[PDB]
Order: sequence, then C-alpha cells, then structure tokens
Amino acid sequence: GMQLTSENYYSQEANKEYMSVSGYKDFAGTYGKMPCEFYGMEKLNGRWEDEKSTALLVGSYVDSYFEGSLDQFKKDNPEIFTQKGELKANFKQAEEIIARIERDEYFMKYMSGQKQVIMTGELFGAKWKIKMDSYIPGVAIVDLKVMASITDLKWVKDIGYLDFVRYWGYDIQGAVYQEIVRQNTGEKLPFFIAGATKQTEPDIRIIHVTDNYLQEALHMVEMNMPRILRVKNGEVEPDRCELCDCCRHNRVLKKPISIMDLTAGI
Amino acid sequence: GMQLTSENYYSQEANKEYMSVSGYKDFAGTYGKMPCEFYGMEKLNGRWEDEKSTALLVGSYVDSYFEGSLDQFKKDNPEIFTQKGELKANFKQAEEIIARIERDEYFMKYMSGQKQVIMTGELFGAKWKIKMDSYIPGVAIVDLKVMASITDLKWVKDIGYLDFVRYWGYDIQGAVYQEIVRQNTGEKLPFFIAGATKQTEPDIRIIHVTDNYLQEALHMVEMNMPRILRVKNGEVEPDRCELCDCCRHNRVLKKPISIMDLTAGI
Amino acid sequence: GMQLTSENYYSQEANKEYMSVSGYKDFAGTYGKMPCEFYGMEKLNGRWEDEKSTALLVGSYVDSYFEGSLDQFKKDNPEIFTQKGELKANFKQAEEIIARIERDEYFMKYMSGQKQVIMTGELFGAKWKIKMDSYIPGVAIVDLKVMASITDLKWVKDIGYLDFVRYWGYDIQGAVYQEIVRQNTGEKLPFFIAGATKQTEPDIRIIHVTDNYLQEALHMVEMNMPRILRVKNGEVEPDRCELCDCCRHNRVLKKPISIMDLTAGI
Ligand SMILES: [Zn+2]
Ligand SMILES: [Zn+2]
Ligand SMILES: [Zn+2]
Repeated sequence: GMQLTSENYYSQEANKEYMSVSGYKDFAGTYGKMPCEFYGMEKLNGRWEDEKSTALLVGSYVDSYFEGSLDQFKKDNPEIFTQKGELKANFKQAEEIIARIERDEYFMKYMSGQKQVIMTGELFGAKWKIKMDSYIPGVAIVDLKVMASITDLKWVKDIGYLDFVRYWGYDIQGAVYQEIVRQNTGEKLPFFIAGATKQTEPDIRIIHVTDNYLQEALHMVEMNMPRILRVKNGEVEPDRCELCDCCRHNRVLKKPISIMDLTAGI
Repeated sequence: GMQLTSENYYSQEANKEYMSVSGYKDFAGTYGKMPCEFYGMEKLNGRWEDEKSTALLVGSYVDSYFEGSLDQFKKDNPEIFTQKGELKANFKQAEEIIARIERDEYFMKYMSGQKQVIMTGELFGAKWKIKMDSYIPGVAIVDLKVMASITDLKWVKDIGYLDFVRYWGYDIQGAVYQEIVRQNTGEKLPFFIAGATKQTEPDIRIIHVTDNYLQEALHMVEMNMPRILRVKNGEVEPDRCELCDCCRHNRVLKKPISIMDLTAGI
Repeated sequence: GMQLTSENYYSQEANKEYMSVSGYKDFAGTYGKMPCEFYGMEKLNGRWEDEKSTALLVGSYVDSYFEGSLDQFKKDNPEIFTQKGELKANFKQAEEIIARIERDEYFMKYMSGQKQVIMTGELFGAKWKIKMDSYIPGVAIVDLKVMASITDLKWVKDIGYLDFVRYWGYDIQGAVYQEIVRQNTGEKLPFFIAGATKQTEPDIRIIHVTDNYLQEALHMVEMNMPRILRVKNGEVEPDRCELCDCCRHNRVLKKPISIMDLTAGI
C-alpha cells in the first residue's frame, strides 16, 4: 500500500492505486459535464494532460494561501503573471476575495481546521483517497470553493432548476469525504462548502449539504462503480463521448456522417 | 425649500429633500433589476456609492455634448481616457452615435428643446425633482437614451415578452416627468424617448410612450410610495435583496445556509 | 455572356449577370439571418460593402492555403496582422486547424479535388455561377467550412432544434452546386461538407448532405426566385428588414414609433 504525501497525492501512480472523487467524475460525469470513459483512461495512462484553466488556478491560489504554500505555488505556476511581472487580473481578484473572507469571523471559523489533510479508505471495490481543505476533527469537513455564483440555478433536462451543489456533483464529494473520515475516525461528520464568488463584491456563504443528499449521491456512486472498475482494469473498451477535447484530438476519421448523426436523440 | 441647481441636483441633501425617478427605482425596482430597500437607504446615507459604469458614462458623455458641458465632463471623468491619452473605444463610438443622430433632421427636432431643465413638485406624500434632457415648452418632453437595442424583447416570468420601455420602467420616468410639468405648467405633454443604439450601425428611433402606459405606471408608483416613505423615514427597517453588491459588501454571516435556501421559491 | 475568372468572379458586373448562392441568400435569408431585399440591392449597386468579418477572413485564409494563393491573400488583407507584425490570434488558430486537418488521411481525400473550380448554368429564370472548394470529377463536390461548432443544435420557432446544415442553408448551397455541375457534366454528384471547428481541440467531420434534403431546398429556391427576379429587375421596390446595418445606415426618420411597433407580431 503506497504511503501518500502532499508531493505525490496527484501522481500517476497515486491515481492508479487510488480512486478519487475527481477520478470518479472523469468516468461518471456530473449534470454540468458529460461522462467520458476514454478521457478518464487517457488521463490515467498519462497520454492526456488538461490545459490548466483560469478557474482552477484561481481556486488553487486561494488553497495555497490558506496552507501557507503560496510562495511555492507561484514558483510552480509562472503563467499566473504577466510578462511585465504583475499578477494577472484574475489573481489580483483572488486576493480581493481572500481579504473579503478574512474579515468575516464566522466564515474564518470553518476555515480553521487542519489544512489539506490526506486520508485513505475502501469503498465499493477499490481503495480511495481524499484531501480536505479544512478538517476540524470531531466537528466538520469544510471545502472551499471559489465560483462565479452561489445563487444561480441551472436548468437540467427532465429535472428542471438545480442548485450548484447538486448540479456540479459536490454532493458526491461530500458523501465520499464523510464516509472515508468515518472509516478512519468512527465519527460521521457534517459537510459544509465555504463558498465565495468572483462577482465584483464577492458573495460569501457557508452551505451545509445535508446527509439526505449525501446518502442519495453515495448510492449513485455505488451503482456506477462496477462499470468504472471494469473499464479501469482493461476488462472492457472505454466509450468515447466524442464531445471533449481528448476525444477530438484522438479522432481518426474513416466514414462520413450525415444530418441523422447530428440530430440523433431529439 | 432647497433651491436646486445643476451643481447640486444630485447632492446628498438634494436627494434627502426630493424623491426622484431614480430614487424610486432604488426602492421599487424594475422588471430588469430587483428592488432593494437597504441599497436605497445606504445610497441616501452616503455609505454606498456605485462603481460608475461604462454604459452610464457613455450616456452622460452624450448628454454633456448636447448641453455644451463636454469640456467639464471630460475634466470630471478622466477614467474615460486611456493612459496614453486617447478616448477609450466606447467613447469613440459615442461620438459615432452623436454624428449619426446629427445627420437626421427629424430626430434633431426632438432634441431642440431646453437642455437639462430642472422642475419640482409634490406627489403621493413627498416633494419630487426631475431633470429633462430636451423640453419643448407646450409641446413635448424628450429623453435621450443610448442603449444596446431598441427592438430586443425580454422574457418576464408569468408576463412573457416585454418591450424595453416597460421592461426598464421608462414608463415610470415618463409618467412622473409629465405630471410634474403639469403641476408647474398646467399643460399635459406627450413623452418621447429619443433612442440610439450601440450596434455597429446605430439604430435610431423616436418612440412615443402613450398616456395609457404612463397612467398605469403612475398608478403603480402610487401603490408603492407609502411603503417607500415608511422606510426612508426610519419608521421601519429596510429589507435587503441580498443579491446586489451593497448587500454583499455589508453581509456578516452568523449561520449556515443549506440547499433549501438556494431553491426556495421554485 | 461574360467569361468568369478567379480575378473577376466576385466583381460587381459578375454579380449582376449571375445569380449566386450568396446572392440568393441576401434576398431570401436563412434560419440564421432574416431576408432583406434592400440589402441585396444595395450590395449589387455597390452602395453598400460589408465590414469584412473575422469569421469570413479565417475561412478565406484556409481556402487560400489549399489553393496555394496564401501569399497574395496576406498581401490583399493586411488587417489580419497586428501592428507589431504578427498574425492575430484567430489566424494563428487557423493554422492550428489546418495542421489538424492535414494529419487526417480520410479528410485529406475529400480535399484532394480541383481547387476553386468555377462553373455556370441556368435555373429558374437567371444565369447562375458557382465556385467549389474541392471538386472531384465524377465523384464528389466538397465544401470546406470552418465554424464554431458542428454538433450544436439551434432552436427555430415552430420547427424546434435544427442541425447547422439546415439552419444556415448549406442545404441550398449543396442543391445548386449539384444541379449546376449536372448541367455541365451530366453527372449528379453527392455533396459533402468538410467541417472543422474553432474549439480548442478542433472537431473534424466529413458530413454527407443527402439528396432528399438537397431536393427540398432546391424546391424552396424555385418558389422564391420569381419574387427575387422581380426585385433585381427594378420591377418592384425592395422591402427593408429594418434590422440590418444597411437598413440602419439608410434610415431617414419621418415619424414616431410607439410600443405597439416594438411588440407587433408577439
Ligand atoms: Zn470524450
Ligand atoms: Zn440588495
Ligand atoms: Zn435590412
């Protein structure tokens, strides 16, 4: 069993040995992003690395501020600065958001736990790994998210308006995080998202994702994992969504499509 | 009774003594912008000033051109120029729009009235103030608006597609302007919006907002003013929409929300 | 009968003597663009030339690469370069797209025909002209299109979701191209769009637009041409959509509109 560390948590070998919330979503998707098994297998092999995104980089900048690892973050990610030397605007806003969080005592209490805590477990067939933004032992699991909007609802076909937690599958993250802590600690802890937005005056909220929602999502994880396990173990060929950048990079045409192909399925 | 002037019309003390069309909307809102009583009270106190907007600044640039006060506008608003010295593109387009207006005789006739005329009155409980772009005594009240689109319709829930006049509450502006002139002049004058757009060839129109629409909106003003008057006089605590920048700047968290809070109301 | 050439195909006199797929759409429109007869007549007269668009210029850059006329394209279109000398980003992406196409053998086979082939014919009242990106004699007519998306469907009122081919009237282009080749060759050839997208990994597809769709569109052309012919021959005054830049440039106001005018037709 591989001993995971801060340096190696995201490693290729860390990801082969341990399913992760992020791993699962590659295969299973969320309301906001189609599943794609191929994409998930190409990431594992190391034959596809994503172009790093402004949104993710903002969010890691802020994680790094709270962990006290900002100097090294900046060193490892020179693309956050202009050629002239100054932080690009999205990051000057990141500091605006941090200051906004810091002047709220209540919000700062949820951020007061152990920082980037790695834990391990067994679920539905595989070993898993988690890494929690702010963990307060015996009281709460907190995840910081920096997003465009907390209050915006999004339309889902045949379901209707959905809040951001269920839409982006943060119900999945909470469920797994909770359960893995439970296998290490015995304690079943509540899950809170500490949200801040990139609006011009940031919106701040602590959002409790209740155990009824965590339970329904841990169930869905259970239903999908067997198919996932089959694909990761070379036991079946992964499907391609044919709608992601990985799919498009790897396509090799052999036949014409027609209009039927564009309108298939309504 | 305070004697209003061009220099002091928008002053803090001018706004405490006089309700205005803009004042009313802060409290009462339009189809395009939620009401927020708090925002309205923080603007009055002087504890919240809005970040000046490109759209508003374009529009004031054009007002200032027609009043012959452009030199001083430019002096008071240095942020309309690049650091290198040139007018930012939105303002180089503003001059494009002005030239487009100027080559239309018909449009120029509606713009030929007295410029930025201040009048005063009494309505539904308070003193009010108005300031009209182009006033032709005994014939018409004209308001210049520079917008994205004249012809675009916008969907309103349980109402359907709405034209820009009703959607942005310019029916309110017209109604009040008309009535206050009527209390000074005796004459009930028609209200026209002289619209130009920021499309790449600007769309130009003179739009008559008829007295049936003005009447229905002056009615709505009447229904809402008592609640407004209560709030401005410290007789009740103002509600917060919790969806504007003022609300967000001023929020002090004390409790967690949940998904119920995000989906409340459909 | 005017002998058309590469140099003169798009000339004012080439367009008076020959209807073209592009000519037809000016008058008849597509699901994606309102018809406007006036616009069509002002383009013919030479009293309206369109501001050249980034999208069209990208697409011509790529045509020019395959024809071996890129040096001269660049000379004739200096606005594709920054003042500092480098290709603007949209064109650095155009080369990315070209390289992506070139590494696909199947796609390159459809691109292997004669390049920018001009043909002429008679249909429904007028002489017509066509110019085909890649023509393989006795096998296929191929048109290269560089677009935002191949898979995106667009909503059309009282019709519903429509694929890009029918939405933008490429069914019209295919139908006419096919028929004119048939009047020169005797051979009825299949029509393929060789599509590539501007997504960050370009989507590539060969799309066969089948003869049932070409037939329904050649029919619509037939129904609309008499009205078109009347307008081009000065036999009736062209209507103005009043929603395009040409219409707006040419408007001369004489009367006020009202809200009825904005909401006419639902
Ligand atoms: Zn995929
Ligand atoms: Zn508010
Ligand atoms: Zn038009």
